[PDB]
Amino acid sequence: TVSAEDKAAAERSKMIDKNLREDGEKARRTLRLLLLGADNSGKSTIVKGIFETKFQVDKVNFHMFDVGGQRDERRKWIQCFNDVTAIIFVVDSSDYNRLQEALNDFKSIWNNRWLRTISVILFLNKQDLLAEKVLAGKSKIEDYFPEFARYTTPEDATPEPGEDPRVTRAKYFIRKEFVDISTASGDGRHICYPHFTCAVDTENARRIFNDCKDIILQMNLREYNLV
Amino acid sequence: AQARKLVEQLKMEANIDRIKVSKAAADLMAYCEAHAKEDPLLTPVPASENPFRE
Amino acid sequence: ELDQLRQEAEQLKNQIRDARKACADATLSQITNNIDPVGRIQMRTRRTLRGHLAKIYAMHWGTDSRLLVSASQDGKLIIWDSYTTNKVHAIPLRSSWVMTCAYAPSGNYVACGGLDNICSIYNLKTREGNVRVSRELAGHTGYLSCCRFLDDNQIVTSSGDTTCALWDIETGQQTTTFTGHTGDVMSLSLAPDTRLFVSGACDASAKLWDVREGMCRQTFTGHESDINAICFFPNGNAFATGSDDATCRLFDLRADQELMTYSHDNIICGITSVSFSKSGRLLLAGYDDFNCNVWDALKADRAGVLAGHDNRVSCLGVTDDGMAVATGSWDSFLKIWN
Amino acid sequence: PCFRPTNITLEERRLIASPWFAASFCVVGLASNLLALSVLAGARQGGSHTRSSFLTFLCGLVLTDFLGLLVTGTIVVSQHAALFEWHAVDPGCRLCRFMGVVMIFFGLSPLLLGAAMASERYLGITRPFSRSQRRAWATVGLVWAAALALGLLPLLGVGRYTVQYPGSWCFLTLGAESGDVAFGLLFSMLGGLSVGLSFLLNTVSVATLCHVYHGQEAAQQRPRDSEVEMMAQLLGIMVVASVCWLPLLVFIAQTVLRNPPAMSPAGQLSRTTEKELLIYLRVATWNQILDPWVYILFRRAVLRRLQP
Amino acid sequence: VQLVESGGGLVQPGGSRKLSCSASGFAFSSFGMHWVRQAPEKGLEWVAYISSGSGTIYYADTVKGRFTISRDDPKNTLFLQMTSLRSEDTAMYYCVRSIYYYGSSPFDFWGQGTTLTVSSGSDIVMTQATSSVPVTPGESVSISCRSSKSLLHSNGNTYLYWFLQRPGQSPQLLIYRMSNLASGVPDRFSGSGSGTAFTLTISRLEAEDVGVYYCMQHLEYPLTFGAGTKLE
Ligand SMILES: O=C(O)CCC/C=C\C[C@@H]1[C@@H](/C=C/[C@@H](O)COc2ccc(I)cc2)[C@H]2CC[C@@H]1O2
Ligand SMILES: CC(C)CCC[C@@H](C)[C@H]1CC[C@H]2[C@@H]3CC=C4C[C@@H](O)CC[C@]4(C)[C@H]3CC[C@]12C
Ligand SMILES: CC(C)CCC[C@@H](C)[C@H]1CC[C@H]2[C@@H]3CC=C4C[C@@H](O)CC[C@]4(C)[C@H]3CC[C@]12C
Ligand SMILES: CC(C)CCC[C@@H](C)[C@H]1CC[C@H]2[C@@H]3CC=C4C[C@@H](O)CC[C@]4(C)[C@H]3CC[C@]12C
Ligand SMILES: CC(C)CCC[C@@H](C)[C@H]1CC[C@H]2[C@@H]3CC=C4C[C@@H](O)CC[C@]4(C)[C@H]3CC[C@]12C
Repeated sequence: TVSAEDKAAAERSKMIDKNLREDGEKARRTLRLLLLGADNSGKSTIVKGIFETKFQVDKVNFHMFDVGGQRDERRKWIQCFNDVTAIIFVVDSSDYNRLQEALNDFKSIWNNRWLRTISVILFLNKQDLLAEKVLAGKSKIEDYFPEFARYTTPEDATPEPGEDPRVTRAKYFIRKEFVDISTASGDGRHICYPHFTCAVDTENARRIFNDCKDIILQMNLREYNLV
Repeated sequence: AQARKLVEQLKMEANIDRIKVSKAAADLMAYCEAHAKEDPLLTPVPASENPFRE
Repeated sequence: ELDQLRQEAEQLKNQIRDARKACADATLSQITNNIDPVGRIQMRTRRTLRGHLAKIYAMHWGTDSRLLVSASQDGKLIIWDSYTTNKVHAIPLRSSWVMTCAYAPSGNYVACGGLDNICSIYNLKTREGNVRVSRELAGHTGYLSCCRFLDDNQIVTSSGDTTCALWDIETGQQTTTFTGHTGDVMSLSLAPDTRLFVSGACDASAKLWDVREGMCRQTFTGHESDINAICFFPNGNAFATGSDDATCRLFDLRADQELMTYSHDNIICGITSVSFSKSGRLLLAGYDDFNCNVWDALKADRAGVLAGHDNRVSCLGVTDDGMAVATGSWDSFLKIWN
Repeated sequence: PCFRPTNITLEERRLIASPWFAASFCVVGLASNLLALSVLAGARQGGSHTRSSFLTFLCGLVLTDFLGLLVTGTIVVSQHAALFEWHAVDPGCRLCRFMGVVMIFFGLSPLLLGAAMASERYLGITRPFSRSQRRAWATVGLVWAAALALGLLPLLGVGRYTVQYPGSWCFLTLGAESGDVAFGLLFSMLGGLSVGLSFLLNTVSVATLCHVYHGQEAAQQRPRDSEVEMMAQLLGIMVVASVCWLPLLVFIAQTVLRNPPAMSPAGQLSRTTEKELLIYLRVATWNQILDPWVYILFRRAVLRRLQP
Repeated sequence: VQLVESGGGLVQPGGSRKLSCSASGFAFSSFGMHWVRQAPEKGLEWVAYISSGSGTIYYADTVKGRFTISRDDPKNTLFLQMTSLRSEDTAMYYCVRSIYYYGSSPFDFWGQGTTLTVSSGSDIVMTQATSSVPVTPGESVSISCRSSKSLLHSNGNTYLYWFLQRPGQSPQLLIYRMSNLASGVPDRFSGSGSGTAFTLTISRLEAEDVGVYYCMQHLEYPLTFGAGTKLE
């Protein structure tokens, strides 16, 4: 049998289990996102050591974690974020010189073994600066990306409401570069939703909400169909 | 430009005394043989002496 | 001059390598070939401890050999009752990201830490009967990977800023700072005498540091990838290191050169944690393959497989009496093998 | 009561009442369920059961179908091969009552399990912002318990189990008896509600998934792939359920409500009614054979694993 | 830490009364509560106990169906309702807080005591043979307590508690489990046992170290106290 002290300890353990399950149920509703990017990008000013921010849209709560200060190699601490819903990646699309570095970083973050099931959100940032630069014509993308010289915008794509041909061509070239880096591996359970955003955009968290919904739906369908 | 610290540390590390590998192996073997009798994992103890036995 | 310093460093390295080669009079395998190997060490999950709702990242065995800690990603540090599986305590951590968990030798305080860069020491024997942050040590510029209680008031911690720090709980100040590593430090074990400790870094190097002197004594290399865990031999004259190369290593302090290597050629996953038995005959270690192999320290031969988990294995430890080999996995379940 | 004579004839013995039907159906069902169990073994061993409730329900359904097919095929094949007889070795009609209960149980459990899976699918697609593996097993146990209780109801005085043509089985009697009418209507209504709920939930899921697919992807972020495969699966299920199960149930209802009463005052049914009941039961038997085929085997990954 | 009990007074026979007990300075909701009754002439006597969360409630065989124990965690209060009080109920009631877990110290703290005056089988029989052992400061003394049943469960833990009640003060815990010393008490006290007879040994006496020593068992309810030994 069990003495009185043992019974009291068992009761305390049961109470602790009840508290733990209540906390887990409370904390399971929210979704955890990992914010990643470079110094040039506008990481912080996207949604209106550790630096976590909480925001709610459509009665859904998001915790965005913005781990900073651990530059160079992300290994040995990215393993923690192997269950997050998405990696919100931010890259400054205006800077052509830093585009190759951003592509290399995205390659490193996309083929990582511990992140082989999470879908990033590209959030091509600083649209206005890129539009102004391409309109001016002082800087040519072909200097750093010769293929862009032979690139033409897809004929089946939907042009923006009033975007000029040159800005559209540049935007689509950047998006195609990133998407192609995305599709070189990870046949399933991997997506690279390439939203294109301006410096100020109220309808920004809405994109994260929609893409998280799509990711959840896709994983549910994968589970349903695989067996 | 901080390069002398590494050299000094390397010299200090190299200034230690090293015994032969055979002596270390013999010491390890002797310790293992001596402490084998005191290893419940190595020698399965009777279920009576196992607190986790259920 | 930079060239002169580089030449001096190269000469010192060459001299060290030559001395190590000369000292390699024999090999451990040849000497131990004359001993009788252990046959098919098998173990079973005697007690299963559950309750956690997220991945388990750390574990420490209490000095009493009956209570153990477990830190989760849900900001929960649970102190169990393995002998009965009762949950003695459940501390809700301030930050959900915790990467280490240490139990004080006297069973009075528990240390936790992760990406926060702050080591939180909670006191268990409070007069009010509750558990609260006794102290919060800060000063590390990177995530805290490993920490151990040197004493009831002195705590040694390792962070990702390539440096180790020995603090003072009473004063909450960095008593000593050890630097020199070129990569993040992810391993740290306290010697039986609590005077020297070996720490492994991402540069595939293990450095021995003196608590009092606070200066590097020996540097051991050989691993082709980062080192994730290190443990001392029960005797205290040798230690073992695990890396991502899927092969463990055993070095001797006095020899100053690599002694033994452990691999099977059928294992490709990296090692997460290693531990030593009471007698030091075993080399229990984990793998990303969802299992732990009972490596023979003195024979470098596999004995058995503790295949019980469903996900990665993070932590592994052996009680002081050598009667429990509790491990933890990302499935949120601990398991006590015996 | 219980046992009742019959006047089977050689022509119908070799044409409609031949044991070939039962033997072939049992063998095919056992083989299909064995393939399903083999696939489920690897699927569970994989450990990818985050939404493990669906997989638990599927395992329960497959196991239920396997055991039901095995038991009923054994009994029927033994009876047809003249290995025993009801009057000879079953003066204790309890054997017939056991057959009736194990028939109702295995004919009502699959429908409820399908309805539960349909609810799971609806919630996992139309509301993807919601949600242990223990609640799933609890629900499976509850469904099995409900089926068993409904099957046992006639024992404690609601329905009545009687031998049926051609003498190789016994099943809930159809007639004017008020208790028999109540039992027949209850069985028919439970079956109809289960199939209808599954139909409606699968229709909503298919509509939402098709809206997502045809919904402008702009750049076609990824090939629809899953979003169509699942659709196809869902559609098939509907048919493979309704066509297979709606007929028999409806027939039962009519027989227990069609005036004048189908069964004679002495308890003998018209030959046409018995033949129709046998044909409808035979066609409805294919739901259990096809459930593993339409839930696991037809899947592309399952087929690839089943390839040489 | 603080436990203040009130509500006592003069109650006629057959009446009803309520005793309140307020706890402060510690987590009341995580600590089980005990009501200890001390008669004007007799020693301590357990009355009722309520576990954490009110899940488990135990009452002494002496009072059955009359004494009700309740706890209000949000208010951090303990209520003892007595109905149909009789002459025997005349005694002093004390609140005791106990937390049950591995390495815990049950009955760590005791209340100040509230008086209450009324006008007009298969239980451990632990007995304290010693009745009066006068001593002198600077000497060593020994106190013995005997039990009718082996207070040693298969787990290997001896469930014994030695308490001291100095004059003009409420009882204070000295030793728990017969092996581990209480918190804050001097190291002079030493408890020993063999499973049937238990002994306290004091190497050096002091003016503060004087009062009545009680031995109690917690192996199984109801709790039974010893006769009590008074020093001099
Ligand atoms: O004399 C015959 O030729 C069989 C006449 C019908 C009697 C039983 C159906 C069984 C079939 C299998 C059945 C199980 O899969 C359970 O299937 C149910 C279907 C409908 C109901 I309502 C209840 C159960 C198959 C294997 C043995 C039998 O032939
Ligand atoms: C390929 C799968 C789907 C078919 C499984 C059922 C098949 C094998 C069954 C269904 C109908 C059956 C036939 C029904 C009636 C007769 C008449 C007589 O001559 C005996 C055999 C024979 C000819 C049966 C042979 C087996 C049969 C063809
Ligand atoms: C899980 C599968 C195999 C279904 C098993 C259902 C079991 C529980 C059913 C099948 C046959 C049933 C029995 C059929 C007939 C009788 C005789 C009656 O006087 C008492 C009840 C009793 C003894 C039933 C008890 C329940 C029973 C044993
Ligand atoms: C047909 C065009 C004009 C309308 C397209 C949008 C809506 C109305 C369509 C898209 C998918 C459709 C469903 C697809 C499949 C079926 C199954 C069939 O057995 C009944 C109708 C039902 C349930 C359809 C109902 C109508 C539906 C929801
Ligand atoms: C996809 C679903 C519908 C399954 C495939 C069709 C099934 C229902 C078909 C295939 C063979 C068919 C059987 C073939 C022959 C006969 C003999 C006839 O005198 C009565 C009906 C009966 C016994 C048929 C019943 C329906 C049946 C079993």
